[PDB]
Amino acid sequence: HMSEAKAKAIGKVDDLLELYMGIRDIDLATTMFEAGKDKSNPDEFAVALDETLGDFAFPDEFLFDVWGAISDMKQ
Amino acid sequence: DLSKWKYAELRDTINTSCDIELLAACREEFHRRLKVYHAWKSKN
Repeated sequence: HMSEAKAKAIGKVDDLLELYMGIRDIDLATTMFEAGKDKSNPDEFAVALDETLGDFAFPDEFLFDVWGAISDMKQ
Repeated sequence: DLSKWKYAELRDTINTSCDIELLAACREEFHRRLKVYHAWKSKN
């Protein structure tokens, strides 16, 4: 089931959102997730984020763990 | 060097510390985060 994978991925991301802001909404987690399933390295992903969510100034350890959550969809 | 702070660390600090500068710097950092959130959330 390749949709349970997308859902787990997003779920693992807004989990990281609650660790960074205490907040948790699926629209944001999905916004980010769908900025990575096309890129190949966390720098290509970092650029996609900066367009929509540039003003967030996301810490590098955070956007890694998110990229880590997206690359898990490979297996 | 405050951007790299974890939320619960900003939270435990604001709720326990005494440092006048630090306390104020954690508030405005904790605020800045939920600020940009409220901004992006408005459009989406």
